Amino acid sequence: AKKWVTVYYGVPVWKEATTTLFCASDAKAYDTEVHNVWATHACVPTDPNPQEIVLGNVTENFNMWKNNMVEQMHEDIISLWDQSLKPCVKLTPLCCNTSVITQACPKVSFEPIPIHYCAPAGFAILKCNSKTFNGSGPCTNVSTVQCTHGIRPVVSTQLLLNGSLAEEEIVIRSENITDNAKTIIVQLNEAVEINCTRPNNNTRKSIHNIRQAHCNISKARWNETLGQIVAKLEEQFPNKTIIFNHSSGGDPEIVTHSFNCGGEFFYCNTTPLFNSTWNNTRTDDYPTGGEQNITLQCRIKQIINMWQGVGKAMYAPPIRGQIRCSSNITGLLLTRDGGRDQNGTETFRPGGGNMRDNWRSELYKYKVVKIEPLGIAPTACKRRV
Amino acid sequence: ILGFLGAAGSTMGAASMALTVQARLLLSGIHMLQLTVWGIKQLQARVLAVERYLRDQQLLGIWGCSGKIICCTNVPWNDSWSNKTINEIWDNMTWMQWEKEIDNYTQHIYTLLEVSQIQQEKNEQELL
Amino acid sequence: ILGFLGAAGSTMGAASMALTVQARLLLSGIHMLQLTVWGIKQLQARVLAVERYLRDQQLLGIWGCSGKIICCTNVPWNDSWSNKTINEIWDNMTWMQWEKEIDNYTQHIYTLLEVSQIQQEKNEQELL
Amino acid sequence: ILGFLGAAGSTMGAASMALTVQARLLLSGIHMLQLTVWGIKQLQARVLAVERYLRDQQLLGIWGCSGKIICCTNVPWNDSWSNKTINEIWDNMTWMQWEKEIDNYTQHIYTLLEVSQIQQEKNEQELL
Amino acid sequence: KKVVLGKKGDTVELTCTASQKKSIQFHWKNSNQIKILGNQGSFLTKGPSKLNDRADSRRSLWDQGNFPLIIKNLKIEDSDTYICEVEDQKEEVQLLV
Ligand SMILES: *[C@@H]1O[C@H](CO)[C@@H](O[C@@H]2O[C@H](CO)[C@@H](O[C@@H]3O[C@H](CO)[C@@H](O)[C@H](O[C@H]4O[C@H](CO)[C@@H](O)[C@H](O)[C@@H]4O[C@H]4O[C@H](CO)[C@@H](O)[C@H](O)[C@@H]4O)[C@@H]3O)[C@H](O)[C@H]2NC(C)=O)[C@H](O)[C@H]1NC(C)=O
Ligand SMILES: *[C@@H]1O[C@H](CO)[C@@H](O[C@@H]2O[C@H](CO)[C@@H](O)[C@H](O)[C@H]2NC(C)=O)[C@H](O)[C@H]1NC(C)=O
Ligand SMILES: *[C@@H]1O[C@H](CO)[C@@H](O[C@@H]2O[C@H](CO)[C@@H](O)[C@H](O)[C@H]2NC(C)=O)[C@H](O)[C@H]1NC(C)=O
Ligand SMILES: *[C@@H]1O[C@H](CO)[C@@H](O[C@@H]2O[C@H](CO)[C@@H](O)[C@H](O)[C@H]2NC(C)=O)[C@H](O)[C@H]1NC(C)=O
Ligand SMILES: *[C@@H]1O[C@H](CO)[C@@H](O[C@@H]2O[C@H](CO)[C@@H](O)[C@H](O)[C@H]2NC(C)=O)[C@H](O)[C@H]1NC(C)=O
Ligand SMILES: *[C@@H]1O[C@H](CO)[C@@H](O[C@@H]2O[C@H](CO)[C@@H](O)[C@H](O)[C@H]2NC(C)=O)[C@H](O)[C@H]1NC(C)=O
Ligand SMILES: *[C@@H]1O[C@H](CO)[C@@H](O[C@@H]2O[C@H](CO)[C@@H](O)[C@H](O)[C@H]2NC(C)=O)[C@H](O)[C@H]1NC(C)=O
Ligand SMILES: *[C@@H]1O[C@H](CO)[C@@H](O[C@@H]2O[C@H](CO)[C@@H](O)[C@H](O)[C@H]2NC(C)=O)[C@H](O)[C@H]1NC(C)=O
Ligand SMILES: *[C@@H]1O[C@H](CO)[C@@H](O[C@@H]2O[C@H](CO)[C@@H](O)[C@H](O)[C@H]2NC(C)=O)[C@H](O)[C@H]1NC(C)=O
Ligand SMILES: *[C@@H]1O[C@H](CO)[C@@H](O)[C@H](O)[C@H]1NC(C)=O
Ligand SMILES: *[C@@H]1O[C@H](CO)[C@@H](O)[C@H](O)[C@H]1NC(C)=O
Ligand SMILES: *[C@@H]1O[C@H](CO)[C@@H](O)[C@H](O)[C@H]1NC(C)=O
Repeated sequence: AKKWVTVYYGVPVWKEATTTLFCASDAKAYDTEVHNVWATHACVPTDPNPQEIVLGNVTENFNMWKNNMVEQMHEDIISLWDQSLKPCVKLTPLCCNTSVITQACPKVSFEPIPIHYCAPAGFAILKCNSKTFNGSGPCTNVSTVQCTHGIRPVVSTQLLLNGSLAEEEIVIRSENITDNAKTIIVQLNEAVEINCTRPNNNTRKSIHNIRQAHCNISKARWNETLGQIVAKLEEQFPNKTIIFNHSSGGDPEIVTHSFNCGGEFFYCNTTPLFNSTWNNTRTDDYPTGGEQNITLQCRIKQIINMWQGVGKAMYAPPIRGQIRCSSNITGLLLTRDGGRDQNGTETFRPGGGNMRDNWRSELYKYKVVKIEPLGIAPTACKRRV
Repeated sequence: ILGFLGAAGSTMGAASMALTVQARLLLSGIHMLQLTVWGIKQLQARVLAVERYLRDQQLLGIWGCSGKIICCTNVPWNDSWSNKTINEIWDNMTWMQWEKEIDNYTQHIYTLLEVSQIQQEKNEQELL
Repeated sequence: ILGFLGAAGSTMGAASMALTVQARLLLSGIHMLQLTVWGIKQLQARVLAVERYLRDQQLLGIWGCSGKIICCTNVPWNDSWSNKTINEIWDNMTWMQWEKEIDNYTQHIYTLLEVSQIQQEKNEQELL
Repeated sequence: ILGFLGAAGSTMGAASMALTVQARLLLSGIHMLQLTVWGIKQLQARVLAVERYLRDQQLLGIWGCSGKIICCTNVPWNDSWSNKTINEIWDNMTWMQWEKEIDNYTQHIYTLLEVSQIQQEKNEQELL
Repeated sequence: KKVVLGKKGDTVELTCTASQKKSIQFHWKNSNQIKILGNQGSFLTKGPSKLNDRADSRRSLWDQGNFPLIIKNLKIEDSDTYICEVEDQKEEVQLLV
């Protein structure tokens, strides 16, 4: 009758907490490939039989923009890269002189392996299983695991590659649709194959070519994908036409699409993919060209800007044989213009992205928490004294 | 040992009832690295759960609650912490929601529990 | 932790005496797979023994016997369960024999223990 | 679980105070063989620490101290064991020094504790 | 706000700062919220402003918490209010030519 304070132990209550996750992967460790060599000593085998518990009426706020797992993933990837793809020349400005590091320049096999992150003893990872959840808020379907699924540590810009697909629909996951200083990072519910090949055995040199590649995108898939994307953009901007453009300027890694295979760093001109304007869900941007292939002109470079903080690096010249990349476009790191001076139209551009954004699009489903079993509530009992 | 994880989403009242039911039934009797790396990790997780449990069971002695899961007090509710009724909080809230409602008063309450325990122990020894 | 396995075959009375003697003495201070596969299995066996023990020690709270090995009650023997005397059962029977003699009444007894515990708790809270 | 190893060298009084402080803060929330051979040995060490702990917690029931870390008695100091005052021993000595001062009387004391526990249990049952 | 005046085709260094020397993302925008210049990790990007052919930044200072907008060859039309978006805070400087 006095609502006596009663202490209850074993209460299923948790808080977000910071710990360091460990990695696991299905390392082979004998092909002398970078990811398998790294994984050999960096990671443990994956869990052959992980369990998952689905919680009942549980709602949890998942903020993908503040998920610290991202920073941990970032640090492991940098170590992998520094321990593998060694440039001939690495330039680090220091404030403001320049420090130059020179290293042997062997080429290495380089093909990503999925890596899983797992909770240490005493911790667990909450997973958001709501297929319609865009992030930054309440997830109404929460389950618990020790380990996340494996994620392929792909480094790229504009079009992100080989990620996961949405269960049913293309999902916009912007922190703020109307801010204009943040990305859209839309993920797809369908992967679109992009096939990039070198014109093998074409050896030609300029004088006082060799460094060339071509990327082929099905036009049909691209058309379907963009029609669906603009429909979602139209929902956000219901009285406006959607127009796509190329970048306004900036470093080559942003202006063109960037990716790598083996030791080769590719830059591709995506202009052919983004010059449309949908309004009545129709553009005729492609004249029903019947080519069925949107093709990009690509180049292979030796001197590139590093993604790993500010600095520049040079790699050895190209491999003499055939180079091929086969990737899944699984999302677009699109951005939007200011819009303040526009009248009835919104402009989108593919240029953009950095590595933290690429991981946010993969790690948004997971949060790490710990249970604090001691709780208090009032009740009707009294202790005899 | 946190078999109460599956209780998440239930109300505080419901959780209490579920444990009583389970207690009656239980009491009444009603490729090598993939195996050994994880073997160690699972044992570490279970040994740790036991150690934290035992630690807490003894830490609670400071409030006179040693060895117990549920312990009753001699400190009343102050109603500044929350002015809801017992049925409202036990029937329409989960443990997590409840904790959030009063998570800024926990140190106050913890302090009071320590203090009343000290005074009670003192009173008994003075009487003896 | 079942160090009482070696007591099998002794009488219930004898088993009690043996534990008291041991308690005083203890308290007073008076080829790789063959190693690692079994290393894990032995740890699993020991961790489990601890977990079952702790579980039971808390489950017994429902009868007011939490934290105890031996707990006394407020429920009398009904003599329908068995009409033998205390000395007859404690001195001329082993625990297993005893359990068999009354293994069809255990649920009845368990129920009574729960009930008297509830009423006792109620009485104290009503008085307070 | 012997987190008190770091208390060595402190006085008995100081050790008690340190635990109380820690208790409040904790309770209030304020190359393969080199990995697997030792993984097993560390788990064995921790599982054993738990088992000895639980054993002792139940062995102490013989003195009426089951489940406790600190238990108070009904047996007075005889002063033949030691004639120092409480403050002298608690403030100017470490636990080890204290144990040495009286390590030849421990069996006497242990015996007395058993005896008074038996008589107390008897008295209650006779009264009931 | 801070006000800086230049003349004709000269150059101006407008600045934004942070107490956190971690190359934290920032942007520069004009008074109409049109992106001018900003950082995406290690890379410099530009917005569709009249300054894309004039604007640059001292990349070497990004890890010092200094994120300037440097405009060369000023046009009289560039006189405006320039907005710094650094971390969460905003800062402003007016540019006059
Ligand atoms: C998305 O996922 C897909 C797969 O799921 C990734 O695609 C894989 O990309 C790797 C990139 O190399 C590609 O690997 C090549 O497969 C060939 C199949 O036979 C191999 O022959 C080839 O090995 C040679 O080239 C390597 C290039 O660095 C050398 O390191 C290696 O030693 C070999 O080199 C010898 O042969 C060449 C021949 O021209 C010769 O010039 C050399 O001197 C030397 O003699 C690679 O293993 C995979 O096959 C791709 N998978 C598929 C299905 O195509 C994709 O990259 C992911 N996307 C992103 C962005 O990462
Ligand atoms: C949360 O979403 C998951 C994912 O779909 C649901 O669980 C799965 O439901 C499918 C339906 O066919 C089953 O095949 C899976 O085996 C289920 N997975 C698990 C781990 O149970 C889950 O039920 C949803 N939970 C809530 C609360 O809605
Ligand atoms: C999401 O974007 C909108 C629009 O850019 C932000 O709204 C602006 O917020 C500032 C804050 O003082 C106001 O001064 C502006 O007038 C708002 N703009 C409009 C058009 O009203 C909104 O705050 C952003 N969300 C967050 C969390 O920052
Ligand atoms: C990408 O699509 C283009 C479509 O033109 C392919 O180019 C054609 O390749 C065939 C192969 O024999 C040639 O006969 C055609 O003349 C080519 N077309 C043109 C316009 O030159 C291109 O090869 C495709 N890319 C890849 C990697 O196959
Ligand atoms: C990229 O290369 C792959 C493999 O050569 C192509 O995959 C083939 O696509 C056709 C399309 O119907 C299928 O019928 C074949 O079975 C596919 N091959 C395999 C091995 O599955 C893929 O289409 C190419 N991508 C693009 C964009 O052209
Ligand atoms: C991508 O390729 C297009 C060509 O397909 C380049 O754009 C051309 O630039 C010249 C320069 O005067 C113009 O005359 C052409 O009309 C442009 N063509 C198109 C289709 O716009 C474009 O600059 C390249 N972009 C990148 C980033 O390399
Ligand atoms: C893509 O953005 C560019 C701006 O960088 C647009 O080009 C401008 O178009 C207007 C139209 O009158 C011209 O006055 C400007 O001088 C153009 N600027 C430049 C730098 O050329 C371009 O039209 C946009 N394209 C699409 C498809 O929206
Ligand atoms: C966007 O650019 C692409 C290429 O840069 C244009 O598509 C090609 O246009 C030529 C013109 O004769 C056609 O022959 C090709 O077949 C087209 N490609 C495909 C895959 O059909 C495209 O028209 C431009 N779109 C807009 C809206 O400007
Ligand atoms: C679109 O580009 C793809 C690029 O692979 C074309 O597929 C190739 O077509 C040539 C034609 O002889 C075949 O020899 C290749 O083996 C095909 N590649 C693959 C991986 O199968 C595709 O045909 C192009 N589409 C059209 C309509 O030309
Ligand atoms: C979906 O995105 C919008 C963007 O502002 C956000 O406000 C909303 O809360 C998101 N969904 C959930 C469940 O939070
Ligand atoms: C995309 O494909 C659909 C299929 O019917 C077609 O109607 C549409 O015009 C195509 N392209 C655009 C840009 O609208
Ligand atoms: C693209 O997604 C399909 C879906 O099954 C998968 O089979 C294919 O291997 C994926 N491609 C890449 C490069 O991962």
